[PDB]
Amino acid sequence: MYTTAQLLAANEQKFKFDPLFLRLFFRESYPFTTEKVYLSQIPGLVN
Amino acid sequence: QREGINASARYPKNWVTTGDPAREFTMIQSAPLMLLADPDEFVSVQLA
Amino acid sequence: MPQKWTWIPRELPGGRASFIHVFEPVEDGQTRGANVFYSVMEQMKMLDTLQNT
Repeated sequence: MYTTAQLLAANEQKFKFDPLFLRLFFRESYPFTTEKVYLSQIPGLVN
Repeated sequence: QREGINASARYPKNWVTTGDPAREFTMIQSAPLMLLADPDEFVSVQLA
Repeated sequence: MPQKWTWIPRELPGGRASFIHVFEPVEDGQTRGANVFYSVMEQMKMLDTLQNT
């Protein structure tokens, strides 16, 4: 009512967060139009 | 308030008292509220 | 292999145009040009199918 408070700077409390994976191991990003995706591994052991 | 220095860090002041004793003083006033924005930034540990 | 992006300014700080973009906008706020074939895509496709059949 008559306190005439003054505001100073406010701390932010930033969260600790860093991928290290998406930026390092997952360079390629692919979106889907289909409802499923297959993956193929070709076993090559030529005799 | 007379000198309009309501906001400051230090305020010297000298004056002499009336009457038979020629008594005069020296005086400095301050209101320090030294603070920090982040209380959790510093990590204090008592070693043992 | 991954498709990687890179950001390029249109002009250099000295004024040299780094990336020239040329097109003909049709209305205010347009950002990308449109090929003239949009209005006739279905006609062309269906006439190709017509000649084939």
